[PDB]
Formats: sequence, C-alpha cells, structure tokens
Amino acid sequence: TMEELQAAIQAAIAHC
Amino acid sequence: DLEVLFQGPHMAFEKPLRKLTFADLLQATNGFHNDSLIGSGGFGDVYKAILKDGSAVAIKKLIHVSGQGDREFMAEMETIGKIKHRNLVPLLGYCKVGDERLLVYEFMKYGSLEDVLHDKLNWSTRRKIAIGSARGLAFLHHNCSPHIIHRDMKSSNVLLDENLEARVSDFGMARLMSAMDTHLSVSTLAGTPGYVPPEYYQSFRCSTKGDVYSYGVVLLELLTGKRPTDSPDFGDNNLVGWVKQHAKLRISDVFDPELMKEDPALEIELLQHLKVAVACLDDRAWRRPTMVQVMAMFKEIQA
Ligand SMILES: Nc1ncnc2c1ncn2[C@@H]1O[C@H](COP(=O)(O)OP(=O)(O)NP(=O)(O)O)[C@@H](O)[C@H]1O
Repeated sequence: TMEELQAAIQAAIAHC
Repeated sequence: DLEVLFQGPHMAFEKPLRKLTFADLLQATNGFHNDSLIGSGGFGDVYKAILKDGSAVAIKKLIHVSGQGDREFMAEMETIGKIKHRNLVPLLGYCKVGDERLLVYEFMKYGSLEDVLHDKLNWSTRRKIAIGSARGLAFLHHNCSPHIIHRDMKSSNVLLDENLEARVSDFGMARLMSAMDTHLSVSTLAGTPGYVPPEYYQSFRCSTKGDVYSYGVVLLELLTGKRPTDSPDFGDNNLVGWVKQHAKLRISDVFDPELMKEDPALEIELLQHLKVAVACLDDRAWRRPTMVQVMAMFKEIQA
C-alpha cells in the first residue's frame, strides 16, 4: 500500500 | 556540502535549572487562577506568567495522584531538564515541595503549532517548522546518550517561539534508552490518537523509529492543514488513512489550499516533502528513515 503510494507521488512530480 | 549536525549550547556554560519557591509560582499565577491557564487536563494544567525577574514563563502544575510517585515530573527533569538546543523547549526551572511538582518553561510566544495551524503560516515558514522539529527530535535520538524517546510527538507538542521556529516540548512521557539497546519495554499504552505507530498497538515497546512515525504525521498536518483525526473529509479514516487512500486519485488535493494558492510552482517541492512524510509513516519501523536521514532528505529537496 505505502509503496504504491510512494510510486503515485513519484509519478506526480514526473507528471508535472 | 558538509554539515555539522549538532553544535548547540555547551551545557557546562548554561544557566542551571532554577529551583523555585511554590509561593512565587503561586503568586505569579494569581493563585493558579483560571484566566492564567493556557492548558488543561492532560497530566497537569499550564499557566502563563511573568516571574519576579520579568521573564515570561509557562508553569506546568502536575496533578498529584493519591498513593503515587512523581514519574512524569522526573521524566522531564531527567531529559529536557538536562539538555538545551534551539529546537527544544527551554526548561528554566521547577518546584518540588510536599506533593507539589511544577515545571517552568520559557514561554514560547505563539504557543503550540496545533493552536496556530488551525485558528499566519506560509510554506517557507512551514518548511522551517518541519526542519527545526526534525532537528529537535534528531538531537533526542542521536545526540543524547542514553537516547531519549519522546513517546508523544504531536503538533500540540511543537511550540513556536518569537521567530516562528519549532521547539519540541512536553517530555512527561519521555524515556531514556541505553544506546546499546534497540527498544525500551514500557508498561502501558501511551500516546495520542492519530499519532501512535502501528507496532505500538502490537507490543508494549517504544523505540526511536516509534517517534519517527509520529513526526511523519506532524508533517502531514503542515502539508495538508488538517487535524490528525476527526475531520469531516476523513470519514472512517485518520489523517494518515485519508492521505493514503486519497492519493491514487489526485495527490495535490491533499495539499493545503492556502499553500497551493500562494504559488502554483511550489506544487513540486510540496510533493517532495510528502515523500519524506510517507517514508516516516512506513508500517515497517526498520524501513523508516532515522531523523538524521529525514534532515538529509529535506536539504536535498532544496538543492
Ligand atoms: N513553554 C510554553 N509556551 C507557550 N505555551 C505553552 C508552553 N508549554 C505549554 N504550552 C501550552 O500548553 C498546551 C499544551 O500543554 P502540554 O500539557 O505540555 O501538552 P498537551 O499534550 O497537548 N496536554 P494534552 O492536550 O491533554 O495532551 C499547548 O497547547 C500550549 O498552548
């Protein structure tokens, strides 16, 4: 769960 | 860029703890009057006051339980009472007479983070607060031997002084853990709803990584502007739970509108600070960063 969340946040910076 | 982590006041030259007279504290608070109160119920009452020397202090009057020792008094005296650092509340003195046990802190202008964050903090200001509070906790874990485990890190135990800098406080539950150990065995569940790390609900053991979990929460509060529990948006979840489920959807909604509004170009830095928070909130204690790593994550983000 947590690491999924961590991936999500990394996408978000990339997806800026 | 090489940083020396701890270089705070050398204790040997510090003003020692002043043993105070109960009558003086009694008078300075107007008989511990109610309009002098600034904190109620938790292990004592805290009163704002000005001493004989003009110094503004907060006086915590500890509640004496019949047939009992002064465990919470000693916890502060043996910990915060022995150390000084710019990111820790200054304990200036104490009063110990009969069954009375009082603790006198230097008064921190803006009271607690919680009080402020809900009832003016820009990002740069909040960034400084997370960093300083990380430094304070790091001091406890890494620069003290035996180590200090705070056991109750929360946004109400982060005070803010004149220049809005963070000061970790409330050492009533703090414990000393030999550097040779990895954990300390405690007798009971201690902590504040919203902040308790998962493993504390499985076993009566505290550790520094316990404190690191609780810190992560305080960081959410700064990033989101939410209370750790009981907000309407949460539902069946807490702040931690909410941020978790919410993020697959639209991460940046989790962020405080006020910060987002100030500038749309800090949406990236905000996101990077959330990574730190999430790392601290790992279900596996060993995977959480130490507070020294958290500080390093913070300073990397900037550069
Ligand atoms: N040195 C200080 N300077 C300014 N305000 C202080 C100081 N010490 C305590 N306070 C205030 O008193 C409140 C908390 O007192 P304290 O009992 O030490 O923590 P508390 O854990 O949140 N008690 P509780 O809320 O029942 O758990 C804070 O909200 C502050 O407003």
